Amino acid sequence: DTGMITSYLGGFQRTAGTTDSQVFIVSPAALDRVGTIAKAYALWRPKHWEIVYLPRCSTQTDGSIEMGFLLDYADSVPTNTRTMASSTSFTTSNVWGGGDGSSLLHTSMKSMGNAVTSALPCDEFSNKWFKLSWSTPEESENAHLTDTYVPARFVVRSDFPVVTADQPGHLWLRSRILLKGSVSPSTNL
Amino acid sequence: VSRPLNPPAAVGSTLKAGRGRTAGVSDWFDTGMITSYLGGFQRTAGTTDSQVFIVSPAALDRVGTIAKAYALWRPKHWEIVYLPRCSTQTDGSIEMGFLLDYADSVPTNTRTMASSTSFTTSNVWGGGDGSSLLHTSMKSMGNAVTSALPCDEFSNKWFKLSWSTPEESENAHLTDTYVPARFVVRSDFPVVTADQPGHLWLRSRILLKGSVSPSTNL
Amino acid sequence: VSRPLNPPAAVGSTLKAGRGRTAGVSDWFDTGMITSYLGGFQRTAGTTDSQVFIVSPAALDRVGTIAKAYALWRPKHWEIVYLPRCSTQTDGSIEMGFLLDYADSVPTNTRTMASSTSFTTSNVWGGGDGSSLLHTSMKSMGNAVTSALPCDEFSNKWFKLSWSTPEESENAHLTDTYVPARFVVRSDFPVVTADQPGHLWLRSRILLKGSVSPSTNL
Amino acid sequence: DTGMITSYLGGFQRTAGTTDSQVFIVSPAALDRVGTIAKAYALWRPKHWEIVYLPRCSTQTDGSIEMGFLLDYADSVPTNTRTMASSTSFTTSNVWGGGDGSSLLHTSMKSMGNAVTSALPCDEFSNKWFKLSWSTPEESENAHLTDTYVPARFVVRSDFPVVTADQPGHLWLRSRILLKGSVSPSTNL
Amino acid sequence: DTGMITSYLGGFQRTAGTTDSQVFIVSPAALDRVGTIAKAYALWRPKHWEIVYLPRCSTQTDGSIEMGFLLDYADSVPTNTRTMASSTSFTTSNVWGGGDGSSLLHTSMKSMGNAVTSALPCDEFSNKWFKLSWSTPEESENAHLTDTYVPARFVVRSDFPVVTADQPGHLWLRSRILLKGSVSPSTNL
Ligand SMILES: [Ca+2]
Ligand SMILES: [Ca+2]
Ligand SMILES: [Ca+2]
Ligand SMILES: [Ca+2]
Ligand SMILES: [Ca+2]
Repeated sequence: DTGMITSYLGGFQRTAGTTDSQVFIVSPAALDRVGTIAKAYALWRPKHWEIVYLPRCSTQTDGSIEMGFLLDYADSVPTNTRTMASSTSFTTSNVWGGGDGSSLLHTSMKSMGNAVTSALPCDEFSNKWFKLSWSTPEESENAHLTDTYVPARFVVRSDFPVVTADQPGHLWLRSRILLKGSVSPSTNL
Repeated sequence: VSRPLNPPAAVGSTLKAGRGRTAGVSDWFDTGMITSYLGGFQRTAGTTDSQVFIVSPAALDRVGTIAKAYALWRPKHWEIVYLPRCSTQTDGSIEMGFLLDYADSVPTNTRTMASSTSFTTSNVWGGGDGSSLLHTSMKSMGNAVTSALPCDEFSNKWFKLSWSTPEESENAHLTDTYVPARFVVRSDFPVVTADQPGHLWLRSRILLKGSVSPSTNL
Repeated sequence: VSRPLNPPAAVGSTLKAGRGRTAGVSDWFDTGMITSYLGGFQRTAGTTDSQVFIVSPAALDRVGTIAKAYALWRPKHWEIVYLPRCSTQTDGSIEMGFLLDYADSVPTNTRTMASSTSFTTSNVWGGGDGSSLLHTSMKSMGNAVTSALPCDEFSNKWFKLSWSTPEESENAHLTDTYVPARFVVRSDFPVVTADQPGHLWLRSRILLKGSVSPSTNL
Repeated sequence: DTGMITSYLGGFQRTAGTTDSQVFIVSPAALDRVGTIAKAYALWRPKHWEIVYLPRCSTQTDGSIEMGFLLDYADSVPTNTRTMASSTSFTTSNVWGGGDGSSLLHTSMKSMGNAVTSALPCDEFSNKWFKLSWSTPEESENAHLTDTYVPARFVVRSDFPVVTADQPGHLWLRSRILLKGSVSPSTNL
Repeated sequence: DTGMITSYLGGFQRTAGTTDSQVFIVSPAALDRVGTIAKAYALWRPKHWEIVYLPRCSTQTDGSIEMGFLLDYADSVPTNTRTMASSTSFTTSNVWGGGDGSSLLHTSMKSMGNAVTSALPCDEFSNKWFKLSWSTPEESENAHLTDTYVPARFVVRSDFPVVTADQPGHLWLRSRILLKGSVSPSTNL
């Protein structure tokens, strides 16, 4: 058991003229510390996987951010807000809100207050062991196949198109996972 | 007489859906024991001929659209009941069973069919008592002809709701990852003229979990 | 030791579905007070510009597919709440209201909009208190900016669930027979650059009645 | 439940190439008895799967044997001692020893003495059922897909590349599995 | 806590010089798996660090192996049997034996039989934390300084100077350590 670990997931990017839509595969692979530790193991299971958004913009900034999870790799990614609002653990807030979530990064408290978070319901995987993968899914790979080793996908969206591109905030991950099975990091793919 | 005003720099909010329902629909749902029409028992001329029914919520007509609002599902009970509707002068019998591996081949004779999971057979005009099992939660009894999928093997699994049918090009091993099982019905008596001596009713119960936009659900 | 046998001439049954459910789904359904996303408040450059939302279960994303399993429906409550998400330096206001006759024209100015049913207006950064109304059954209070359709006019009517959008060629009088009403949102302040200062949330409750196969439901 | 059963897995083959390692798929398919019995069932679960190495050579034979498991079909096969050592249930020993393991073939006790064994940690599959397959994984089959019906792969390699090919010992398997669901043997693929 | 982990330490190399002894620094740095895992932490503490020697040669091989630990970086490395015998956890045995130790690689039991092992007495570090280092001690570095971040040195030597260099056996490490404090792997030096 790794315990709760905080990882920088990436920034919240807003490209001009189009509504942003970043998709993150739920895997330790890319995480600075977790990714490294995980490489020495063959299997893993998510116990807690919650993303907390922290703003870095001015209160004058317009727009909101929308977050949620997709549990079937075959399901398509939401293109509008109404659709996004039906996803798992949907959360939305002004692009400048969420500052109260700061403490969640070094604590284990439950998201509360004006915190902007979205947590993957991990009860779904309490009996499964996923094989740790370090490669990106092929374009040609059948969705049903990918779904077998991808717990879920995390989606981040912008509610409306901006004139000028910017990065309103940061996406942080609080995760706790179980690692099992011995393998050489170099042979772990 | 006078009230203070101190507007914020901006106004907004933070939405986090999830009481246990998203967008007005529960995030978890149990259908309970329900009864619906599966299909008719069709008799034809080829011996190889058999009917195959994939275990999926898509088989439920009304329940189907409801399931479309969920991401995962699990079979808690899936039992087929055969109801005869023919003269007792009708020859032949019916054979039913389940195939748990999408890779396994479909039985083409009685000897082989008899080895399928929850196999059961009967003369085509038998099983009349089964009609009392419909719409009730009673347990099989009388000459009732039934076949129930042992759902204990899925008690830890969560299948993703898939709405498209498996292609030909699809590797059986892959199809097997999202298809709990296949139900097979066979006639041991090839007939000259096609007919339908009885019907197949489904007594099932499934769990639906995880919110998702119906239109994005594939 | 010996049991008598006296087979019938034929065997069969009589099925009559209808406990209060057909094919495993109730024949009547009440959603209760639910909350879902309607759309964003979009500001543009034309003055005539206004957004129109047709009152229909199709507006509910998850509830939509469920409704597809029913033939009739009735609005018991349909109220829109405006939630601001912008700087308090944002100029302009928002105007909302309902049109009860599909034939009536859409308002193009404030004077006219003000006469719509359940009309309400406010500066675009006002209505912050409305966020507490979401997911709850509380009643409007605080600076909450809301507009509720007086559903008492439909308490005897049963609308047929229609899934296709009204055509152009369709006579307004005809469209009016299956569209309870239209909700209109207008900006009084034309802007240089399009933006979205706030959002529109829907607090509703509808009744669904009558069993029907989802695929045949149009 | 089959109970414990001893099966001849094959011989330990030493050759001239370096990246020469034998790989066995964890499945009842090829087993003399277990294979026949399993044919009548649709699903299976490994409760115990342990390989015991037994010598058949002179005490003058140099070199050692290395065994271990790969839990992800996508992981690559170790090519040197350093990385083989990181496989699951890794074990190693000189090529002519391991006699204390012979009794493990009719007993059910645990590996002790100089016995050379490698036991797959089956607690990983305690909650799932695999569909019995009798065909060999296609060449073109996506590793991720093969992984779905292959519990694990067992790997055996030499550290001492030899001049003349030989067979220093035998690989014995003592397993115990659960079978579930009936199916006609001739239908079982 | 990493739990017990098996790592390939290297081979037992015999050469022509007499004062020829292999020296290993007690650290996770070079270990295949432990090294990767440790990279994500800033501090560590050895809970168990034991080396097991395993043969790979003919029973005709003459000579013996000697292993032990040096707890002070300033102490000199033994050059003969008499003084090697005084090292910490000293152990010795002929070069072709030690087979009873193979099971210690997947077990957690204690050295018994003809097993050849040397376990560092870790009760010495039960109250301290070492800062994980990944660089090799400078040549010019004062021994006293190096001693501050090196728990101990493990020494292996032959008593039988050979004519032709060879490798009679392998050196295996089974360790268990505690890691504490987070740090970015790429930042960890
Ligand atoms: Ca892997
Ligand atoms: Ca789906
Ligand atoms: Ca209709
Ligand atoms: Ca099979
Ligand atoms: Ca360091």
